[PDB]
Amino acid sequence: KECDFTPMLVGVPPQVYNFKRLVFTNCNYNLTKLLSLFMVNEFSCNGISPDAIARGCYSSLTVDYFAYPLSMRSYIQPGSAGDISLYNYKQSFANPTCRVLATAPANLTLTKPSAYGYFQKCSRVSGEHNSVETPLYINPGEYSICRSFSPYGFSEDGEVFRRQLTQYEGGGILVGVGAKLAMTDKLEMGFIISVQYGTDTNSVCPM
Amino acid sequence: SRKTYTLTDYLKNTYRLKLYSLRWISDHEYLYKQENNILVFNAEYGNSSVFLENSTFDEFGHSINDYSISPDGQFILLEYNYVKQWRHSYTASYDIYDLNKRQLITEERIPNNTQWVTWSPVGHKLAYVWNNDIYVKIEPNLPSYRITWTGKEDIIYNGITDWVYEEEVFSAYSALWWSPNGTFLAYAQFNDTEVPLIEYSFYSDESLQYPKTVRVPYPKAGAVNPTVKFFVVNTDSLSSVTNATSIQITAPASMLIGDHYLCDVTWATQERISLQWLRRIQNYSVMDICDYDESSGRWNCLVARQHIEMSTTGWVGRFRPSEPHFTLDGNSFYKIISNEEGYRHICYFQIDKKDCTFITKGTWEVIGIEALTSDYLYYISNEYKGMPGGRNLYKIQLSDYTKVTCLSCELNPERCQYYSVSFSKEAKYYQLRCSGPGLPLYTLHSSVNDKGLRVLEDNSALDKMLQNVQMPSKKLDFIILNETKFWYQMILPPHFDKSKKYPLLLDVYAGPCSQKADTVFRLNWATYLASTENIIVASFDGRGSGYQGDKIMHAINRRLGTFEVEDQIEAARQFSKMGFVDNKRIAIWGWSYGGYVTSMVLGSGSGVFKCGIAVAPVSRWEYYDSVYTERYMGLPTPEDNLDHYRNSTVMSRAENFKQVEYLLIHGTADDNVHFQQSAQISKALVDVGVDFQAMWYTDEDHGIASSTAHQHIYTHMSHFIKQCF
Amino acid sequence: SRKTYTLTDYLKNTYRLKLYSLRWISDHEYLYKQENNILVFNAEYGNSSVFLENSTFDEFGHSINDYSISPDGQFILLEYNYVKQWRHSYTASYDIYDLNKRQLITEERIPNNTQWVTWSPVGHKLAYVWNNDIYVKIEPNLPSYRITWTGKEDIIYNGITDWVYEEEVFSAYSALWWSPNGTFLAYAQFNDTEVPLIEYSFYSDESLQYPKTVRVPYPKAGAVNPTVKFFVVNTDSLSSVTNATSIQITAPASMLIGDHYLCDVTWATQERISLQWLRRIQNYSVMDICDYDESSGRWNCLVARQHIEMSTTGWVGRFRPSEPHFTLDGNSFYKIISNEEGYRHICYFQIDKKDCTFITKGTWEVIGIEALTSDYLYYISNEYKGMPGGRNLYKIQLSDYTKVTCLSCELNPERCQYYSVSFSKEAKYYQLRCSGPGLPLYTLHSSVNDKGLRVLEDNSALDKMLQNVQMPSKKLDFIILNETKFWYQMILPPHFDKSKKYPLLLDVYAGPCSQKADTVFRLNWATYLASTENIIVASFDGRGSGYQGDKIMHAINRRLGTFEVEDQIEAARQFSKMGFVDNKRIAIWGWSYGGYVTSMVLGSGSGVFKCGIAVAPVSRWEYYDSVYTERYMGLPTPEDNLDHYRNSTVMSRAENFKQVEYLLIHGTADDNVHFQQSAQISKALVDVGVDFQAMWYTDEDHGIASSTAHQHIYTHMSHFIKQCF
Ligand SMILES: *[C@@H]1O[C@H](CO)[C@@H](O[C@@H]2O[C@H](CO)[C@@H](O[C@@H]3O[C@H](CO)[C@@H](O)[C@H](O[C@H]4O[C@H](CO)[C@@H](O)[C@H](O)[C@@H]4O[C@H]4O[C@H](CO)[C@@H](O)[C@H](O)[C@@H]4O)[C@@H]3O)[C@H](O)[C@H]2NC(C)=O)[C@H](O)[C@H]1NC(C)=O
Ligand SMILES: *[C@@H]1O[C@H](CO[C@@H]2O[C@@H](C)[C@@H](O)[C@@H](O)[C@@H]2O)[C@@H](O[C@@H]2O[C@H](CO)[C@@H](O)[C@H](O)[C@H]2NC(C)=O)[C@H](O)[C@H]1NC(C)=O
Ligand SMILES: *[C@@H]1O[C@H](CO)[C@@H](O[C@@H]2O[C@H](CO)[C@@H](O)[C@H](O)[C@H]2NC(C)=O)[C@H](O)[C@H]1NC(C)=O
Ligand SMILES: *[C@@H]1O[C@H](CO)[C@@H](O[C@@H]2O[C@H](CO)[C@@H](O)[C@H](O)[C@H]2NC(C)=O)[C@H](O)[C@H]1NC(C)=O
Ligand SMILES: *[C@@H]1O[C@H](CO)[C@@H](O[C@@H]2O[C@H](CO)[C@@H](O)[C@H](O)[C@H]2NC(C)=O)[C@H](O)[C@H]1NC(C)=O
Ligand SMILES: *[C@@H]1O[C@H](CO)[C@@H](O[C@@H]2O[C@H](CO)[C@@H](O)[C@H](O)[C@H]2NC(C)=O)[C@H](O)[C@H]1NC(C)=O
Ligand SMILES: *[C@@H]1O[C@H](CO)[C@@H](O)[C@H](O)[C@H]1NC(C)=O
Ligand SMILES: *[C@@H]1O[C@H](CO)[C@@H](O)[C@H](O)[C@H]1NC(C)=O
Ligand SMILES: *[C@@H]1O[C@H](CO)[C@@H](O)[C@H](O)[C@H]1NC(C)=O
Ligand SMILES: *[C@@H]1O[C@H](CO)[C@@H](O)[C@H](O)[C@H]1NC(C)=O
Ligand SMILES: *[C@@H]1O[C@H](CO)[C@@H](O)[C@H](O)[C@H]1NC(C)=O
Ligand SMILES: *[C@@H]1O[C@H](CO)[C@@H](O)[C@H](O)[C@H]1NC(C)=O
Ligand SMILES: *[C@@H]1O[C@H](CO)[C@@H](O)[C@H](O)[C@H]1NC(C)=O
Ligand SMILES: *[C@@H]1O[C@H](CO)[C@@H](O)[C@H](O)[C@H]1NC(C)=O
Ligand SMILES: *[C@@H]1O[C@H](CO)[C@@H](O)[C@H](O)[C@H]1NC(C)=O
Ligand SMILES: *[C@@H]1O[C@H](CO)[C@@H](O)[C@H](O)[C@H]1NC(C)=O
Repeated sequence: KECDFTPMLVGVPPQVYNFKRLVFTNCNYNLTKLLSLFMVNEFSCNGISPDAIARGCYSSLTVDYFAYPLSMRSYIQPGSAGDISLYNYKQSFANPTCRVLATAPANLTLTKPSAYGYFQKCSRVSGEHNSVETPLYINPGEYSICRSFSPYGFSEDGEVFRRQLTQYEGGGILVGVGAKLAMTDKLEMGFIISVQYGTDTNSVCPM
Repeated sequence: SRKTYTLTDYLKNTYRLKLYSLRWISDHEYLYKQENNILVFNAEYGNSSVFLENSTFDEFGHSINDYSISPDGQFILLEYNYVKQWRHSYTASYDIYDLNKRQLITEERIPNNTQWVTWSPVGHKLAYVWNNDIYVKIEPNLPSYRITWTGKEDIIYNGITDWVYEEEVFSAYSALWWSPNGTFLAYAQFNDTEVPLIEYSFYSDESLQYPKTVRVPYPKAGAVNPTVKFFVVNTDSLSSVTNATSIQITAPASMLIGDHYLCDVTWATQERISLQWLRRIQNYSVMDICDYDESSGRWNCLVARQHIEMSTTGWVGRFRPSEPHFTLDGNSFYKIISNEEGYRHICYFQIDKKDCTFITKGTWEVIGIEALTSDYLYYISNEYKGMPGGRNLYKIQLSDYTKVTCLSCELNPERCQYYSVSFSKEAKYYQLRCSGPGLPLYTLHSSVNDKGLRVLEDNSALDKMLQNVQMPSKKLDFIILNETKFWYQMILPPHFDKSKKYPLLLDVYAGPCSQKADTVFRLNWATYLASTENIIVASFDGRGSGYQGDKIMHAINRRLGTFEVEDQIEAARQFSKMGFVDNKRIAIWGWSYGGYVTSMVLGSGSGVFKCGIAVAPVSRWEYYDSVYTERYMGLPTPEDNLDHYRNSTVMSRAENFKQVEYLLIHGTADDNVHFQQSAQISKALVDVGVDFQAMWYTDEDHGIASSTAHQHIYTHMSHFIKQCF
Repeated sequence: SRKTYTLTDYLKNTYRLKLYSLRWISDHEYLYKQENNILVFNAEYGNSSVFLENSTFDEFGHSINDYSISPDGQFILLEYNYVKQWRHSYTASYDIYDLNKRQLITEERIPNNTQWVTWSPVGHKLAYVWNNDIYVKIEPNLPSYRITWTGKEDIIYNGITDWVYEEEVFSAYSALWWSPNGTFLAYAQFNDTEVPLIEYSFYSDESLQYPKTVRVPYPKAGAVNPTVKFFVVNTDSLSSVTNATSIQITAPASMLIGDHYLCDVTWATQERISLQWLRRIQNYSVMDICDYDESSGRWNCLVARQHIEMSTTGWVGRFRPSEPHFTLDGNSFYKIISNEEGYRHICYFQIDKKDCTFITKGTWEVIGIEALTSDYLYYISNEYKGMPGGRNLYKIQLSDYTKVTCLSCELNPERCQYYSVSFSKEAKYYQLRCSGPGLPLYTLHSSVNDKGLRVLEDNSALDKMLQNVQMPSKKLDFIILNETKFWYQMILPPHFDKSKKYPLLLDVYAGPCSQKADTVFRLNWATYLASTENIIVASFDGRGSGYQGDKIMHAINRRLGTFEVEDQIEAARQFSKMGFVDNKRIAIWGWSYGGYVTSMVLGSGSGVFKCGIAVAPVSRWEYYDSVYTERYMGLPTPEDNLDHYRNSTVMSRAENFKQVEYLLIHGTADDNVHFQQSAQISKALVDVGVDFQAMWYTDEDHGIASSTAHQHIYTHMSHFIKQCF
């Protein structure tokens, strides 16, 4: 037990498409201190009550985190058609989960990155004269193929990248374009917590 | 005897052609300038009124170069302090005069050294470019708003084009496009960070002690080209507290894998735009249609709404892909496209389907589309009598495509076989302009029933003057080579007799998609030679000439300097056998590309020609710009067409110049065809030991258009021709 | 009937003049090169021996351009990889070969791209300049020492000269001076931080896609000039542990108030040096003599040793102040200065006193001082027969000045009248060179009793060939204007007749202190014109010419372009009064300064001349360098001679060119007289409307000395004269 949430608040946060996943199993958690530590702009839970998930035993508790600007709030919603959901990150509704959008009070051990970023487009080109142009869409709870290049950020808005695909991947030429937004006064973060729990296997319990 | 056309008449402009220039401002009114006064005419009756008197002009205190009037008719824009930069570029100062309350606005003035200014299609908005940045004024008396902040000299351009785009792609200096009702504004941006520079010297008057060096970003064949971006902005949400927001539209994925250009921008409706893209290898093009989303504020471009244009025999388009003509609802459009037989006609597209449907067919080409109405469509072609040099106006019914009517065929069968049109706002009235075999004629017509209203100009004054002056005649005919017809023209001296013998001079351009045999009336240097010196001047259109089919136009693909050169030589042999040409006196001269062909003809060693003149020639295709050269030749690399780059130079034929006489003329400050090209020809000829003549002009551009230099160059060439004959 | 001197003979060099070049290596022996073998000759008996054989040259592996031999005779210096720059500058690679052990040194080699290299007067020391820094090698095997650490490209020069000093002051590229016995080394440093730059384009080979610009520090009239410093170093105290020390010698107080130059450096004894300084206003000069202090290791220059030279009617010297010739002990020297009547003679000075005593007088000038011994002085004058074009050798006894002897007056009166000499180490033997009216002759003599030893060259081979060729003749005479005698020369066609009429061509240079009428035998373009085309070629010396007195020479002070132009016109009128000159056919041509005079003569409006040619002319005096122009014209500033700068412009006379024919030639890469000057002439003629002919040569310097360009220009000029006549 005694699972640590320290890596969530240690080091430079990652980008939206390069989200890091932490899985908790057979441990005691304190969600109240984490929520109280950050100034919660929005707290929503689907399929479970906010207090029930705070004081409820579970089997597996998985949290994925990323850096997300506060202005672009409307794009991360259960129903949306923006570039965030199509290529960068799509939420999964297989199990009940909670979405938390908060800001760091800047008094902690967090290093502000250069700027936010996300992918405008990501597609594949093939055919007789390179004219087929099949777009690629990310499945929920997965990774984007365009993430291999530009792991940390973009130097300037409108960067264009090209790479040659292999036979196993599918063939053709992959092309992608990214965007950039200026940094706000204080760090802004987004947290997604989802649980896959069984009645007889509730190893994880609140502390 | 009677007098003849002389060289002094051509140089001093003794005989003048009168014009009638008008600007449509409504569906039934236009503007005209008489004695420095602006007048308003009604097309229905011919009434006249005074819009602005010349006393107001003199009160300003400056010389006014040009004027512009807002669509609502409340403000007028004045321009002064004109300084020219390139063919389509300049810099000037501006002021705004209010017509309703009759005074000059003195608050929030447009800055000096402004690069481009334009009105909105509806209302009285303004947008101008200064220091490579875009500004917008909602009202003339209010402060401006700033849209771009990245402009920097010779690197970043916002709202204006660089050298290569201005000369070869857009043929304009502007890069701002307004929405149909003024809500949006679209612009393009270029960097030239990695493009090399060309340097030449400027001397600038006697008082200057050290010459100046001019550096211009100029991409040559195989070098690095600029990059382009596209943005759209909303002018109804501008505010002083916050900076503006611009939304970018990205090129399709089939274009991002390599180099590409932007070649056309057009608005379909209030919330729809269309863009065209072209690859660096100019035989593949894509057209995109993009819409506006109110929920997100972005612009969405759909894959199912893309159209592809390809060519297997050559390049796409005549010089560039053509422009669409959308209907009112924006769900369909018309365009000019080559068919299966190689002739250009009109498709009818649906924005969701891939296929065309051709509404015209035959062994002739459609030149352009003029106006579109809910019932009829208007265009210009050369179908009449099978003459590629003619132009006429036609009308086609959209319900049934079998009904085609000609509107200018039988207006006056003689004196007029070349036409142009200018329509009103709603296509209710139009003006026909004739530059046919006879003197120019201007007429006004209606569209409801196609009846001629009145005659605007007939050049009756010039007819009386020319009645007592001997003038040449013109002949247009054809010859047959390999079961194919080729057209030529001849300027003939007065009192022409077939028994006698005359010297012959051949005027050559022979560029791709060019025409030198037509029915246009001109007064130029060729008129002098025939009238006074009794010389026949002829022009010939061979392989590579346009307006006849893709079979003839595309014959010179990836082979420049091979077929068009031999065609000119064979034409001279055919002319010699007619009977009225002296074999011992034949000459040739040309301009720009014509200088390149003239030099190659002289160095062939045929022995048909005696003397020749080349002015501002092209020497090697690696010294010329990338967009023009790579369209017909490709890249200069061992894997793609490098052998023919080396075999098509003028400097490899220097030994054959010992049999002819040669004259070389070039301008020092030429920015289009640099002085380097003529410098290399001189060095090669000196190395082999050939005697020739040369002449340089200081601080002169490609055109050599200054009054003093214009008279000097044509006097010098006249002496050379007379001595040769 | 027989053959004549043709243009092909001049261009292909069919008839050759053969020379005799020797290098004195001791008091008794000299070196010579024959069949690529170096031979040592004994002057007393004529015996010879082989010093280096050609087989060794074959095994080196490169092409050797030049060689140098150390004074002791132990090492030889080889030069290859020659690249030319400016007139006296170049870059090469060097190797050292040891004669004693007969092998090549391969340790501590001289680096590539070396700018200068020299031997010491005694021993085998070396000093070379690499990357604008000075290095010294005591032995060829041992490594080198670095003297200067402040060299930079186009900014700071050590041991070498910049443009103005190389072309107008020193006429050399070197700025290093060795002590008489090899103990000290002196050098100068130039600083070009604020000097402006001249830029012109270079096109190079056909493969170069983009032309390159050349930037050179070049001061025009009234601009900022470089600064100079002087240093002396001691080479016997060099150590590798510590850096070397340099001692600076400062200019006198009378020159530090403003700008100044450095004119001459000469060594008097082992521990004494002399320097000469000149003001920017070139009519005041000061000479300083400096000594070495053993107690302090510093150089002291005291006031009582200074000498002052000034002029009230013009500038100091002919081009620069002359150099002194010191005695063995170093307490007195001889120098050439102008006397009260205005003629240059030799005066004898003491280092302490201020006055000096003249030793020669008369109405003639002394050209130079050749040798000085303990009992005699040798000099060259033009006293004989009162002909300014002659040259002869004289000697004077130091004890009694009345005893003067001529050594070359009567050796061969009819054949030889122009002489030059070359002396040995201690002046025991000397060689006489006679260009002469007739064929060149070379002889060797002994100075003990003035006895002629033998004949080295007589040009007997050329004489036999020329007996079968018809050759012109030369005539020298004078005319009188304002009771003053002015000399002229004429080249006459074969079988000359006084009754017949011949066309006349005038060759002009007319520069300050120039001579065109002399007694030298030449084979050039003028020989072709007289022998084949039967054209008289004449030259005239008028006001401003040299070697006749200060009254004639200084007549054009501050008034350039006035008196020499009028003199040429008056001479042509005098020639026309003679019976054998045709009035209708008279022409003129020139080069450089001659082109300037030709242009002003054609534009004078006299009506005497018909056609003219100008090659690389000067148009405005503000476009030329400061040292040459300010010497005769002053500053271009309102309080000092600005009006005459404006009145002496060629462009101000463009209107008068309508009455004459004109041909203009200039090279694009010209570095002395820039292409800007000819470009401005053509622009002025176009503005008024004059018809003329022009020609440019790509990548050619002032001389146009390329083999292909040399042949082209003279063929072009020949055709122009034939049609004019
Ligand atoms: C007109 O054209 C010119 C030239 O084409 C444009 O100027 C170029 O601008 C781009 C900007 O993207 C620039 O590319 C960057 O140059 C930096 C110089 O140091 C590089 O460091 C940088 O590499 C990093 O960024 C990439 C993109 O983010 C990463 O993929 C890459 O791995 C590098 O990653 C670094 O940075 C990340 C943080 O992002 C960090 O975490 C990593 O550890 C690592 O340190 C880019 O290569 C070009 O160099 C410019 N070209 C020049 C100067 O010649 C110009 O912008 C154009 N005009 C306009 C208006 O834009
Ligand atoms: C509007 O923008 C300008 C320019 O800022 C640059 O361009 C923007 C589009 C954005 O990309 C910025 O990140 C860029 O830096 C602002 O002017 C700058 O203001 C800052 C802060 O006062 C100053 O340090 C800079 O020097 C300014 N730059 C210039 C060229 O003057 C301006 O402040 C913005 N306006 C508002 C209301 O924020
Ligand atoms: C055009 O000519 C007619 C002369 O008959 C005039 O136009 C009249 O304008 C008034 C004002 O709008 C209308 O009420 C009349 O009906 C118009 N007349 C006709 C016949 O249509 C007027 O003199 C001229 N107008 C202009 C602008 O030139
Ligand atoms: C556009 O032009 C290019 C260049 O000529 C064409 O590319 C060639 O295509 C043929 C047909 O497959 C190949 O055999 C050649 O090897 C290609 N050349 C190169 C350099 O790759 C291209 O096919 C043209 N486009 C169209 C639609 O015809
Ligand atoms: C040329 O020949 C003369 C005489 O034959 C040489 O002079 C003699 O040189 C030898 C040795 O060098 C001496 O021993 C004699 O005393 C010299 N005699 C005279 C009369 O001088 C001379 O050295 C030879 N020079 C060359 C270069 O071969
Ligand atoms: C001779 O002088 C040069 C330059 O005046 C000395 O080189 C400098 O040495 C210092 C100390 O190591 C460095 O910081 C400088 O960067 C050097 N300058 C250059 C241009 O190299 C050199 O050390 C001196 N020689 C001796 C023996 O002291
Ligand atoms: C000004 O306009 C009046 C009115 O038509 C006209 O008579 C006069 O000639 C014009 N003058 C000029 C200089 O345009
Ligand atoms: C343009 O220049 C003139 C003259 O210097 C000046 O009076 C005027 O104010 C300038 N225009 C603006 C908008 O500042
Ligand atoms: C102009 O077009 C926009 C875009 O649809 C529309 O909202 C607006 O009502 C139109 N009219 C005006 C006056 O702006
Ligand atoms: C006609 O065909 C012949 C046969 O190859 C060819 O040499 C000639 O150039 C052709 N001429 C034209 C005008 O096509
Ligand atoms: C080399 O020197 C020998 C010595 O007399 C001479 O015979 C031969 O001609 C020389 N070789 C050349 C190529 O001059
Ligand atoms: C000069 O250049 C050549 C060519 O690379 C080289 O072999 C030689 O060593 C160089 N000389 C010196 C002294 O380094
Ligand atoms: C060279 O001259 C200096 C100056 O007097 C003297 O000290 C030195 O000994 C001389 N060298 C020789 C080899 O005589
Ligand atoms: C050259 O002159 C500049 C100023 O003209 C000066 O700063 C610089 O120090 C000088 N060079 C040397 C080596 O002193
Ligand atoms: C010549 O030198 C004298 C004495 O230094 C001086 O006064 C005079 O101004 C100089 N000449 C000119 C033209 O300045
Ligand atoms: C001779 O004197 C007259 C008048 O003094 C003058 O015009 C002319 O130029 C003089 N000629 C010469 C050669 O000095």
